Amino acid sequence: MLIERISDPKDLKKLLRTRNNVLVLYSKSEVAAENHLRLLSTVAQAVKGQGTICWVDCGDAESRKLCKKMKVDLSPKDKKVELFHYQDGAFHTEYNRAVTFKSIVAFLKDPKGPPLW
Repeated sequence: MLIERISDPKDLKKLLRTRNNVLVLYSKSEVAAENHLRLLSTVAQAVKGQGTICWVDCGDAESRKLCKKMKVDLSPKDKKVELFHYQDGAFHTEYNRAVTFKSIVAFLKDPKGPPLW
């Protein structure tokens, strides 16, 4: 399924309030996002009803403010995108496992209950 693009902070705010398992792809540019978007479209289909995936083009001047609000760091030269996971309306973690269909699907289906302490 299509990965929808968000630019307006109010729209991300609404998404995070209404969906409890959200992956946001923050990209340096539309071109930088291409390969990730191709894969994520298939992941989104596989997790329909369980997870929501969207993207923000931080290269877009009108989206820069949103990327800053969300604490995105795309400053490193070898980093094209950042994948952030939001659980129950708040930032949970940067995605840090393999960027593959099976891995991302399993991540979105895995319970992440409270820390052991």
